[PDB]
Amino acid sequence: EVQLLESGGGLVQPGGSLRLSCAASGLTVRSNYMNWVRQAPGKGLEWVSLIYSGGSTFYADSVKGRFTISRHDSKNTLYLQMNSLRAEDTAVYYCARDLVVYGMDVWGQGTTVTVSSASTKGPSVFPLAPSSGTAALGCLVKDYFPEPVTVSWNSGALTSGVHTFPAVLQSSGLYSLSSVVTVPSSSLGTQTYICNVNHKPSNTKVDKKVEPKSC
Amino acid sequence: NLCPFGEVFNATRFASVYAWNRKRISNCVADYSVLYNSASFSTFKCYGVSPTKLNDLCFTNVYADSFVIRGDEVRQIAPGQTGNIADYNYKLPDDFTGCVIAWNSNNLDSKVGGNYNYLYRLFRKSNLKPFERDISTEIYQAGSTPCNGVKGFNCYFPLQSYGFQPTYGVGYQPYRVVVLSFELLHAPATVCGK
Amino acid sequence: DIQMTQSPGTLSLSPGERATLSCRASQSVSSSSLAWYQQKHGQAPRLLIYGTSSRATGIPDRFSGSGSGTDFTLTISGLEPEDFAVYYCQQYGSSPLFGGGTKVEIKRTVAAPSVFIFPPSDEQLKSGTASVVCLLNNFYPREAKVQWKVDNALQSGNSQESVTEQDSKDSTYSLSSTLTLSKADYEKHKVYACEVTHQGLSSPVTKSFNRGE
Ligand SMILES: *[C@@H]1O[C@H](CO)[C@@H](O)[C@H](O)[C@H]1NC(C)=O
Ligand SMILES: [Cl-]
Ligand SMILES: [Cl-]
Ligand SMILES: [Cl-]
Ligand SMILES: [Cl-]
Repeated sequence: EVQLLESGGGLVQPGGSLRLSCAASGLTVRSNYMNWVRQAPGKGLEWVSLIYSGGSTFYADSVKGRFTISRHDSKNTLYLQMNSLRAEDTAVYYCARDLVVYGMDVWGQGTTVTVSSASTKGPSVFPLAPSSGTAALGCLVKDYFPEPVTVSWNSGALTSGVHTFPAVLQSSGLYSLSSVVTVPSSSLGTQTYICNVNHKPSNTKVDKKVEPKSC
Repeated sequence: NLCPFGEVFNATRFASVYAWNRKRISNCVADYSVLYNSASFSTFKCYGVSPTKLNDLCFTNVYADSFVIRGDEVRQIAPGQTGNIADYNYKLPDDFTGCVIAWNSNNLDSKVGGNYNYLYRLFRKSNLKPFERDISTEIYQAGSTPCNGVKGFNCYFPLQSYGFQPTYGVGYQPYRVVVLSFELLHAPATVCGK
Repeated sequence: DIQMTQSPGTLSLSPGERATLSCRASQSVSSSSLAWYQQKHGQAPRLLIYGTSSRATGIPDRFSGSGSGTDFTLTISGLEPEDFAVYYCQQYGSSPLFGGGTKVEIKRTVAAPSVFIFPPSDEQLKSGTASVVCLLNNFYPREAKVQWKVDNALQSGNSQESVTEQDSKDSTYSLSSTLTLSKADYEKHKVYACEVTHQGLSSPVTKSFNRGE
């Protein structure tokens, strides 16, 4: 049973530091080429750092002078010390054993690093009220930090036609998503619709009724 | 009589970098005029001594090491370097006194379909010491389970081929390298420049 | 420096069809230095192929690699539903370098979106901000253009978009765009519109409202 178990990711502010750990089993970190590969949200894979069994280390230009890869032979663990963190360092970080010509055959599950100067903040839930066949209504979950939030409708009884969109990061440093549902227009005046928004990082639970807007 | 630098530079075949060759040059008159007067050398860097000053110095023994690497790896044949070649194949000392000479040999060492005769060690547990030569082909153990000379998971053949093809970019084309080490040992000198 | 380029960015095929994924290098490289990776949504990458054409351990026979020099190809014979993911090639010089990735999605017939526009709620206006939301619902393909218009002026620089994953039931996409203004700026205009262009629409569809009606 081969496994790379990563940990250490979490919330950090820009300029701060953070150290990731990659506990291996089924292979000897001291004996291998080891890499760190990161993936910013929505974007591709990026190689970050490499260490030889012989001890030589190599780094991507975007992290040189700030990151340090290292290991602990006894603990069979690979490390990544990240200093002077920046918002663009926000990503999922994977460790992988590297066989160069034979590829990176063993990967970890990843650990998430979020770099921001924002403070924990619950969302404001605004209605997306239908216009006066099928109607659309929704909830705007605006201005919260950090991720994630969960949005259900009618306490999980309404799932058909629901789209909960990926959040966007606004220029304020706060996230903002929308969650909509399409329904037959006949049921606007007979069925109540309530979105259930949960923001665990702040223990914020909001139930917002969405009704047509009367003049 | 003269030093046989021609047998090394003009050799019809070079060695793989992992099993690099060494020519021990002693008791002869060496002329470093012709070497620097050539125009076929893409790399000619000296460390600790000027290439025109060598015709004025005497050394106990001169060593000519030769091998083939790919274009992008030539930069590792220098003091204070890291990488697969410098760490696992051919390591120069931090106080290296000598010259490093190299030239593109794509016309000699690459074949259409690939010349798989040139190899380099890809897996090694720790770094070579300066002027160490590891010619082992033991299966490399990458985990806690011993390999017993059988390939498999965590058990890999340590050598890899270059497969030089002439259509490769220059970074992947073969380069012949000669490394001249001037050993100023403490014994009656034998190789002077003239 | 070397630069890797994958094309197309998105491959649209049906299950059972053959996928051909390209990877191009800016200089001619040894075939032993090129590898392929699969990444399904929400999972870590896994190695498919090393040395251009060597299939890794446990990878199904339907995956195969080929190419040399500057052109490299990943071929998936007989696509399976589990095979609709992103695929990265990787060139190994002195360090690994990944291509941008290629998404392999499910092909379906063109479906025009339903467009809905939502004015900002009175609760948000008291806070001093106005978010206007445009919803494009269950369309295919993913390429869609949302143009915000404020009193018929084309807006740029004050909207953000977000797209759902391809739907498990109908294989469509949905998009929502948010136009964000200050309450003061919002109060200075009357007609708010989003104009949607899409392959399923023969002419751009506009949904609009008048502030305060
Ligand atoms: C190698 O051969 C060429 C061609 O005959 C000759 O000009 C050159 O001097 C030779 N080099 C050495 C070091 O003998
Ligand atoms: Cl609220
Ligand atoms: Cl020396
Ligand atoms: Cl073998
Ligand atoms: Cl209004």
